[PDB]
Amino acid sequence: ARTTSQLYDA
Amino acid sequence: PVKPNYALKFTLAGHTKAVSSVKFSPNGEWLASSSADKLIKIWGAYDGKFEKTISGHKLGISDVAWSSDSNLLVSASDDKTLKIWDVSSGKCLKTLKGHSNYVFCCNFNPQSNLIVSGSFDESVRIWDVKTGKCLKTLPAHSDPVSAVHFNRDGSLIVSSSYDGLCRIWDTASGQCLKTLINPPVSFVKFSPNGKYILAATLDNTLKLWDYSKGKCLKTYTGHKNEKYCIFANFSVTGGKWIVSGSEDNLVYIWNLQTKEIVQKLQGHTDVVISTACHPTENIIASAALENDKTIKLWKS
Repeated sequence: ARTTSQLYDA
Repeated sequence: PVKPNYALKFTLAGHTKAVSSVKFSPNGEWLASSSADKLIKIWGAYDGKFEKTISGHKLGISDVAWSSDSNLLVSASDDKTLKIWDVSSGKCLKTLKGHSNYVFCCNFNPQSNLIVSGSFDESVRIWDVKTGKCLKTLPAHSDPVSAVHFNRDGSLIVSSSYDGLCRIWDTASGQCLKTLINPPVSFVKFSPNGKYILAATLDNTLKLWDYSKGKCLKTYTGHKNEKYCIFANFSVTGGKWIVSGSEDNLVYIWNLQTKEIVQKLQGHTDVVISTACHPTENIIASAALENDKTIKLWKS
């Protein structure tokens, strides 16, 4: 999850 | 000195997905790396020679941490678990179950009898290494936890979260000793002497705080950091530097007191998500995300 943009893409 | 002499020596390839963290062994011997390909990889610290691969997690890994005696590794994964591995055999010694979402960060304490963990479940958990049982579950934050770190003697824990807070907890009781408050705090860690705390925020800023006084002492800028939780390090072997990754594919090195940028290391082809400093030599390990997926060693 550190390698993803999940929180920023929301 | 005024400026270090960091030059690239090795580029390590092997991971098939984005690398998430790189950590030097306390004995300065090995470098461990974790990837989103559910793998840990152990490399030689001075020659970059690939030594082994550790597998077992069902999903990607976000962080790795070493035992103080360099015999154990701990891994935090998206499969909601942590895993304690024997580095030599590569076999999984224990699986820490308890978090209800992705586990983002992990760290041993100096004694290496406890493990602190943060997760997307917004809690911090303290586990016993010997049994693997969860000792404490602190309702740490209101949003995903980005970093957890013990202090120099293991009596304190520092935690950061996307809720914009940093919090110091007493390890023995689990009670919150201090809170500093908001952009998301993506990284936090103690200084070597345990008096300061380095915290990165998602506004392209690092800040060295003195939590004793609860005051910001230094501010480091110039880099790019708005989206990812990038590791930062105190470089203590030679000159006293602050080293970090950046979303512009650079490795930034500031002078700690002057806060002026002393070097910008070029080479990676994507966001440098993790950096680590060798405990004895002037060696920096940098790791980047996909499109790159490589680990670079630099010597000064």
